[PDB]
Amino acid sequence: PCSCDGDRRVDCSGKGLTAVPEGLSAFTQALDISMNNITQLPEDAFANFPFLEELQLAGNDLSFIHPKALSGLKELKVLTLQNNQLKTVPSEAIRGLSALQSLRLDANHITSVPEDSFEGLVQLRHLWLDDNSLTEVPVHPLSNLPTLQALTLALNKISSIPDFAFTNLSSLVVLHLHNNKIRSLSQHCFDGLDNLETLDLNYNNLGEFPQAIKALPSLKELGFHSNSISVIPDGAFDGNPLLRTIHLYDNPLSFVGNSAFHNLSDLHSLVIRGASMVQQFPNLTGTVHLESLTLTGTKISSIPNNLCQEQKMLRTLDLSYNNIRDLPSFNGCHALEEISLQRNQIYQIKEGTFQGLISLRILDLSRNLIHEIHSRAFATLGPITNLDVSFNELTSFPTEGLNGLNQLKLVGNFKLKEALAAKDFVNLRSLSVPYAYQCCAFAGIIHCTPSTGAFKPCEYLLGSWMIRLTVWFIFLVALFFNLLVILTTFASCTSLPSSKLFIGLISVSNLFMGIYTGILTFLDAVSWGRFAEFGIWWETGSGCKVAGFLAVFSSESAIFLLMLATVERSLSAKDINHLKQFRVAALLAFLGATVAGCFPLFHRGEYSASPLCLPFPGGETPSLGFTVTLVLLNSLAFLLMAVIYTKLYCNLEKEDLSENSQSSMIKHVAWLIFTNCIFFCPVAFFSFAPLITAISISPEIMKSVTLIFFPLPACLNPVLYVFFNPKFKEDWKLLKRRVTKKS
Amino acid sequence: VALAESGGGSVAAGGAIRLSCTASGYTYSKYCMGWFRQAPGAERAGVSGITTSPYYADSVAGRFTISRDNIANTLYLQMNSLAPADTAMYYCAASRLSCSAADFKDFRNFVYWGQGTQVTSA
Amino acid sequence: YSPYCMGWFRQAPGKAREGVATVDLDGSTIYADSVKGRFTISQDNAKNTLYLQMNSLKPEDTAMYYCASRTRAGVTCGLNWAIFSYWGQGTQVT
Repeated sequence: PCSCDGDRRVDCSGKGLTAVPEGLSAFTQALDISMNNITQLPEDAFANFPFLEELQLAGNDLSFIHPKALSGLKELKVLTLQNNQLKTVPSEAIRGLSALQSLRLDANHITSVPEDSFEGLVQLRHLWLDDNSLTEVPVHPLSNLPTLQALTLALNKISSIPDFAFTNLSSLVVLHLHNNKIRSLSQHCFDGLDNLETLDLNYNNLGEFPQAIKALPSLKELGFHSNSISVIPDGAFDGNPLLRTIHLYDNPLSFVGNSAFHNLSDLHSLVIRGASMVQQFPNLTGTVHLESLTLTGTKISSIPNNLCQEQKMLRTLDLSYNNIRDLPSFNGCHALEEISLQRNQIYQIKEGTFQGLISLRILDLSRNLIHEIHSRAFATLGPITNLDVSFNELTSFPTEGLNGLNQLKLVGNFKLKEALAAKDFVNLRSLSVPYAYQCCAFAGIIHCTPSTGAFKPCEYLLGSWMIRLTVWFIFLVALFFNLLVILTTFASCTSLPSSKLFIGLISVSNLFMGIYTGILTFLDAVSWGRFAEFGIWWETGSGCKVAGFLAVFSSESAIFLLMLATVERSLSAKDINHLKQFRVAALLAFLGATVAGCFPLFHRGEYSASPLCLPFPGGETPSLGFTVTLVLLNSLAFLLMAVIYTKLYCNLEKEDLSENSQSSMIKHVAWLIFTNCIFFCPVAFFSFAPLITAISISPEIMKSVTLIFFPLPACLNPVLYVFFNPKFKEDWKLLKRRVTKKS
Repeated sequence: VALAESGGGSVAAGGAIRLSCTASGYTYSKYCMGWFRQAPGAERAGVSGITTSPYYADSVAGRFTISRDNIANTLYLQMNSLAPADTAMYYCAASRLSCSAADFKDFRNFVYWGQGTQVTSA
Repeated sequence: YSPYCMGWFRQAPGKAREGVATVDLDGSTIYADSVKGRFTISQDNAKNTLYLQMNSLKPEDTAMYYCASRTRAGVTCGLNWAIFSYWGQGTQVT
């Protein structure tokens, strides 16, 4: 059933045995039984084999052991019984084996240890007791063992350690007690453990720093974390000089002694986080083997200048969330690699601060108040790969010896507007720059976060030559025909009717829109091929604000004056005394256009979204601050006069419309309003586009029709008027008569 | 004390592989073990580890299983659907103190190291 | 010969061995949760014979039994196995 190794070794795995195997050679040396179904051990089960050395009973459910069953095994060395179903430590059947070496009792639900247990074992060296349900340390059975080396009691339910627990263990080397529920430690609990090297107390509920550790003279590695320790008194580590590793994290530490960490001749790393009230740098005299130093969350304001004159082998350095104001020189250091200084009050950089660090790779100085950086700062600094400096008021950024850089982030430095030289950064992989136009110099595989897409072009503002000539065309004739029509309507020395003065104001508003378009065309013509250079200055200056205000103002006056024109016509027909009434209404509407245009100016960043200074296209996120409001006002008005004119259609018949000159005026107004409706639908649709997730159009296209479909009325309204109202011809003859009389 | 590993070799992409490590001794803490990956020209990195919620690396998430059997004191790591970037040398590391997940991205804490194996994926 | 920690144990097929009320040398028997009002234990040291009695027993909990003895000293009574040096062969009651 079980194979024979030939060297006196017998192995049994999952062969369904409920009793001890028999018939094997009496000279076998090692016996393993695992995964079978033995539940009880009969008396004199192992009397057959007198030369057994190592004994494995793994995984089966043994529950009862006869006291005399284990007798006769005087040479047994290793005994393993884990994951079985014993409930108490077998004080009997164990006293016989004098020459036992290692004993493993894991995963067995054990609650009580008999007093006379572990008696007669004179040379036991390893004893494993974890994952059980122990509730108090077996002081007497432990004292019974004088030659124990390694002790593990983990995951048990111990609550407190009484005094003089481990007096008689002279040669104990390592002690593991983690995940227990210890909360109090006596001052003399650990006496006698002179040769203890490793001490583990993790995840316990310690509420105050223990003192008994000062009795240990040769404690190498010490680990406690996730506890509730909050205060580190000075002189704590005085007793034990040699400490390679100190584990502490997740503790809610508040105060740490000035001289606590002093005179540790062999400590390797030091980490302190969350210690808020500590405000003065620790005294590190005598510690000359510190690879890594980390202090976070404190109130430190200054740094000693002998720091790495002492620390000759420091490799990394991080100091963030402090109140550091000035930086002492780091010239002495040679092995320093990574430096992090964030959320501090640094405001200037000097040449000498970073001089002499040969092997510095990663440098971070983010979220500070630095505004002055010397040109020669970074000049003789060695090969540096990743440099991050952002969210600081910075005016000019030098570049000397940065050719080896790979990662460079500068975002939030709105004061920085100078372009970036492409030749210097030869091996740059990832950029972050505050304004998208700067990346146009690289024209990128370089990665620049800012989108620098169509809405923010590099070479031409208007893009296509056809679009350029088209806007040039409507600009011109809008201007010329608007001037002609206003001269015809106003220069005549005749009484001015309400409708005539109304169309005059229409002409004035359309003229304003036209020279807004003209100023845009002038900018495009001037900045041909090099828009990237001028973009930042143009958007930041007041010109963009002026242009946007002009456009917005021109577009509201036209709409409101048209609405007032068609109710003027409606009630004029109806009374067929409101002339002065409507004149000041027109004035009041002009004032409203003025204030509506100037309202966004007091806000921040509303007019700088696009180089065109028109907010209605918006962008990635215009987040409808007032765009939705404006389109709502425009649509509601249009539907109002749509209803008004439908009512007029119902009231007055078509034959009277054909035979009435006032109705010819009505037809002209109807043409005007219909044109205004269809030419304003597209911009409203574009503003509604981001609200719907399904619809998406390329910035190429939305820019083109936003450019084309905005100013058309300023062009066709005067053309419509002169082409289809002989009223203009009559005024033309009148002004010809006046000119002939003058000349 | 002594650590030994078995497994490894050359496998076409998308295969499955099992790596088994055995340990002998008593000083090590059975609640801190890890598998470490090394590619030439770079320092060791921690692929996976057992802590007391196993710690898994960013990259190998969803394709790597780590298990421990204290019945026979063996550590198992099974991989499936490998990518060629997984071709490297593998180590088993055991500590002397209990450890958390935060201790696994720094190898210097671990002390007991194995001889290692080599696995290549095509 | 030496009266010290007499005990009685019950064993059902396929599970562990648990104890029932046991008496020490000085009397004052430690009494299990299910035996008060059910079983009576007496012990005479003239011959060193212990007697047990059954009262109103239920159909279940009928299994093999054992009696256990110990001659050593230095451990408190706890009505728990692994402390008695000598064990009887036992008897089935049902």
